Amino acid sequence: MERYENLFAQLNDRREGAFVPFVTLGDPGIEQSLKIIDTLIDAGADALELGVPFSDPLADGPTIQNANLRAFAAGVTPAQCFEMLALIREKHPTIPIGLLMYANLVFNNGIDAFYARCEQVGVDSVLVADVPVEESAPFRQAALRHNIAPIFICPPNADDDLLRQVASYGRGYTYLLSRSGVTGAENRGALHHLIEKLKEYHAAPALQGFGISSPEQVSAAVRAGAAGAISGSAIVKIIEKNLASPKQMLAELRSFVSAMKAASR
Amino acid sequence: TTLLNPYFGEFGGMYVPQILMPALNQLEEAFVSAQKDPEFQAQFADLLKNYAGRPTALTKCQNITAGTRTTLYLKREDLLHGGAHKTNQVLGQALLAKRMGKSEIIAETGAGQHGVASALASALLGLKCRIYMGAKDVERQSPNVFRMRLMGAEVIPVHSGSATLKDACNEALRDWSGSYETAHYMLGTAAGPHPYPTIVREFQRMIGEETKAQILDKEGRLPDAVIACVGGGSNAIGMFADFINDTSVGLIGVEPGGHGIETGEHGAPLKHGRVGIYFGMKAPMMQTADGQIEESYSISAGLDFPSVGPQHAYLNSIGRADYVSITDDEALEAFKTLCRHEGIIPALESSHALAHALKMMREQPEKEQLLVVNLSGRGDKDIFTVHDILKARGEI
Ligand SMILES: O=C(NCCOP(=O)(O)O)c1ccc(OC(F)(F)F)cc1
Ligand SMILES: O=C(NCCOP(=O)(O)O)c1ccc(OC(F)(F)F)cc1
Ligand SMILES: *Cc1c(COP(=O)(O)O)cnc(C)c1O
Ligand SMILES: [Cl-]
Ligand SMILES: [Cl-]
Ligand code: NA
Ligand code: NA
Repeated sequence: MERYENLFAQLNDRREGAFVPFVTLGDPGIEQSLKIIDTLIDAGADALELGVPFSDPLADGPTIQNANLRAFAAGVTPAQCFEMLALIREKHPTIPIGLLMYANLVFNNGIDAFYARCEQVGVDSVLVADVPVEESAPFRQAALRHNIAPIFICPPNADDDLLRQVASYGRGYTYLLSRSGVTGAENRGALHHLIEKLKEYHAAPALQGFGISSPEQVSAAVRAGAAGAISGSAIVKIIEKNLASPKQMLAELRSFVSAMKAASR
Repeated sequence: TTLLNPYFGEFGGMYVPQILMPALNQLEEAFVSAQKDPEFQAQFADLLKNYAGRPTALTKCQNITAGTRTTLYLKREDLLHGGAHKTNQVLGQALLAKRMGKSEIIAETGAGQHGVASALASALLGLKCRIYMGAKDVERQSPNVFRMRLMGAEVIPVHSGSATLKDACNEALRDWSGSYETAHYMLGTAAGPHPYPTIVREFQRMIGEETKAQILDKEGRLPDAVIACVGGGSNAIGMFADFINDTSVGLIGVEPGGHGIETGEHGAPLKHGRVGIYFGMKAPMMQTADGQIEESYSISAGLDFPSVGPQHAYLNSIGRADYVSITDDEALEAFKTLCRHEGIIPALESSHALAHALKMMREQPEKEQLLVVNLSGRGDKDIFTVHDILKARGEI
């Protein structure tokens, strides 16, 4: 399967950028997360980035910290997350699905076994937040052996050696980091040098993330040469604000994704 | 690409988000530079001597061993300024931060001890110190919090996750990932991502260096074994390091057994956890079957950390060091025994090391053995803890 490649070719044929929401699997519960995810797709999400609840999400600001706690309050486990992933893929055969993982959940029962499970449920990519490219060899080898794209962060500081490693080692897409710090829509981020060198080094198409919360940020990212944008905290805040109002949550979620998706043309 | 080996066998590494690798690489380069710089070494040695009080005494404990063939010495890190060994390495890291042009210090703390050590070093060297503490730990360590604030440090309660040490750790790393251009993260033990296990060992290794010199002067030979408690690993690797190549010298690390290993309420990941990747490192840790990071337990808050430094896991794997555990009740008895028979109030952390030495003596009282226990701290801070337990069980 080549879902990212098929998606990017189709988007390029439409002169269109990708819009890719992030949510935490099982936030605020399994059944309502499945509904959340179907609504994001129905509103125009091009791909999905999905987090598996972890006890210590050290790359995440308060918004997604709280999403993990909500998922844990519902008893969500990695095993339940993989059951959800299988159902999501069964409903939606072509949308690329990427996981955002912390290393211990991948390493826990064996690196190879984790990526085999991803392949079996139909996952397309894995970004391990706390595995830098310097430590990535066993992860990206297991990923590729199971037809999973390993995703790597390209930070703002990236020197030429990092650019070459990210270009050579990543597949699916390059996660182009807008700024330093952790996730959060309360801290907005910033390049034409990174996007150009990544293209020069035949890197996977670049998606910009961290702090993408407004539709004009999506258009700016595409205009700068990125293939699209990822938005996390901004989506999860809609979940947070409407916990008591399930149906209102789905409606606000649908409106925001549709607004974001429209901006990628 | 690194200057030094980030691994100890399979253990260690640099498992941090990509955005933090430049800060770790910068720190490694500064450390390697500093280690070659006689002016840095002279400054560090001067602080250790004239501010912290090094060398610390090596005390022979005659009353405790009477009637046995054990000779027991205590290395007196309890006499170090601040009352614990942590002061050694925070002074070195504070000097590194200045070498790098950093004017701010970030530190994490559970029991408060590292927070106080970071605060005093920062006050002396004119650094602006902020300390992350899990909210549960803030509540039960109000004396250490007040010491930190008296020394001008900003103490920031952490309410996320389980509101304890690992959650303070996360928050320190989150802050450093955005602030490392001006702030140094002064990690508090011989664990975390490279280069910290290496830096903290090298900035604690004077414990063993002095111990070797002192025991040779007093006894004319090396110890049969040196024994140290292990929470994260810094006082133990500080005592062990200069003895690693003396293969006749046993290295014994003591993890907290809490209410007993079989209860699951303990702090002994090295011998009773499972290797995981977190805290920036591949190391044994307490974790669920799913891989969620678990909570440890010990009567002694300073040992209450659910992983261990990677060099200890390595030294264990090759058989160079042996690791054991000591329960709350065993540590409490060692605490009482030292007070009554030597007039020294030991930290409840250190009491775990003393308790194992007392076991080594009592189990084989006719075995000739020359032992050194690293007395990593004094136990003034623990007298209320010991008072309340003794009253609850009907001894007081
Ligand atoms: O995609 C992510 N978050 C959602 C989008 O960010 P935001 O909109 O700011 O919440 C995301 C990606 C990577 C990550 O860890 C690290 F950078 F280290 F790999 C953490 C979060
Ligand atoms: O144990 C730690 N600090 C000890 C604090 O000492 P105390 O004040 O006595 O609780 C400790 C702190 C940080 C760490 O790694 C990382 F930064 F990645 F999280 C690992 C262990
Ligand atoms: C913090 C502390 C310890 C445990 O930390 P290590 O890094 O394992 O040495 C032990 N003793 C005292 C007195 C402490 O303050
Ligand atoms: Cl698995
Ligand atoms: Cl290795
Ligand atoms: Na420990
Ligand atoms: Na604990």
